[PDB]
Amino acid sequence: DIVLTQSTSSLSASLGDRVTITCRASQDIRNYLSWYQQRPDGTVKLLIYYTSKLHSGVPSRFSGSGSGTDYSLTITNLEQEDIATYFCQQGKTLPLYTFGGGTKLEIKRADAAPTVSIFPPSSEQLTSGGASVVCFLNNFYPKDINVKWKIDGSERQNGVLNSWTDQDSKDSTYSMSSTLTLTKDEYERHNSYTCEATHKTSTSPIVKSFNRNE
Amino acid sequence: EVKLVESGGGLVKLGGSLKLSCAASGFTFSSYYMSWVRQTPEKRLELVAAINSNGGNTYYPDTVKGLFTISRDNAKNTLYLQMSRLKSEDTALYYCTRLYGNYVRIHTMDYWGQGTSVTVSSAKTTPPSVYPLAPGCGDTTGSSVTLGCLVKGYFPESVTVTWNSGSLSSSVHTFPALLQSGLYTMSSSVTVPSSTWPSETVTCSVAHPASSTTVDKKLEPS
Ligand SMILES: N[C@H]1[C@@H](OP(=O)(O)O)O[C@H](CO[C@@H]2O[C@H](CO)[C@@H](OP(=O)(O)O)[C@H](O)[C@H]2N)[C@@H](O)[C@@H]1O
Repeated sequence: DIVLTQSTSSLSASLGDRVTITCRASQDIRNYLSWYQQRPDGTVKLLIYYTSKLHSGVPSRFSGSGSGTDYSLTITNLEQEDIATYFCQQGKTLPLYTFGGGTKLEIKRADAAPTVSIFPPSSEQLTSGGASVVCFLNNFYPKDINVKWKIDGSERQNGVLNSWTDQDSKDSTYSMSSTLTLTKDEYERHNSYTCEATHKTSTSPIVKSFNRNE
Repeated sequence: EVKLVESGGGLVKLGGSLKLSCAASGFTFSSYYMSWVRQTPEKRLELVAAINSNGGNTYYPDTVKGLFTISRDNAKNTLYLQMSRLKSEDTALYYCTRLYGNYVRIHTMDYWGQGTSVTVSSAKTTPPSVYPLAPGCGDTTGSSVTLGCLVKGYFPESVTVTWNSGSLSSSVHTFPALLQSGLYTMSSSVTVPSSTWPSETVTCSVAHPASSTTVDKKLEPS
């Protein structure tokens, strides 16, 4: 029942820099701690076992250290292949293995503002009695963003689905889609439809809008 | 090789059974401990089960003991996981792994397969409703234009969106699916030059292999 905590969920770094991820055991695991790299497509590789030993074929810029309860993985000179999620695992007693919750490793880049597009429901969806308003916010950085929906000057979160891509391997940007799901009647109740983004690239809200009555 | 390839995953009803298989190659199978690890959709990893070289000892963490059975075949280089009275919570990606130890202790997992997806649910298989997303009016028409395809109310995962552009080029964002009122919704976007659309026909085609369905929807400017 040994608990592993990786306290950092996510961290940003630039290409070339030195990155350290920490793992804290709730008791002494006597160096039986391993590090795994999981890619967004789900591939898992072992990097380092028994605290500091490199798995065959693993680049020498990964290293590990620790003892007792405190362990860490360091990547010297970060490369874009190293963007990934990193997990620790204690293996002192089979089958009582435990894993830490993972630490996402993100690549840093210049701030980039989102290209926003808003989409009324198609008359085809309305015909069937549904009404989903969609907003896309593409190729932005950083990841932190606060999209909300305003309808006739009332903020709405109920029925709102937000979905984010992974960091893009070609421009290191993020994207997201926010969808407001309503019944046709709920949709018709109101007229003014606003997808409002709060992002550090703008002093004021980046907004996209339409009126139902057209 | 070393190589591990899982199979047998899919959709099973609540309280159902399933057997996964994993074929190993590239090493002397019978010399190694093996295990099954699973990763929930919330991305937490956990050991489901482990087995020694000859298969005489099996090892289950109190979580799994025993709705799961791990077994192996050292003649056929195969590892199995059998599961019964499955619950919603057993929805996860299941990885086959080779264990590695020193002379005293088995402590790490040095090779992993790609994983097999397992979905445990009562909900009926449902093809998606696919709605084209064209900009409502009017402008800004903008330098490039973004079109979309909302894919809603389907089950299980996944779907595939294919954009027919048709000899233009354009890159695509695919947004991961989310649950809503029992079913999955996802969306996909495509960006094209503005002088390119609506002059050129754009269509999003959505396949849902579990229903064996395909629909093509034209992106209507009107
Ligand atoms: N008594 C031995 C035992 O001590 P304990 O497990 O109870 O803490 O294991 C110690 C560690 O053994 C070393 O394990 C490494 C990890 O497998 C291994 O490296 P390789 O697997 O790459 O060969 C190394 O060879 C082992 N010696 C051991 O020090 C104690 O003597």
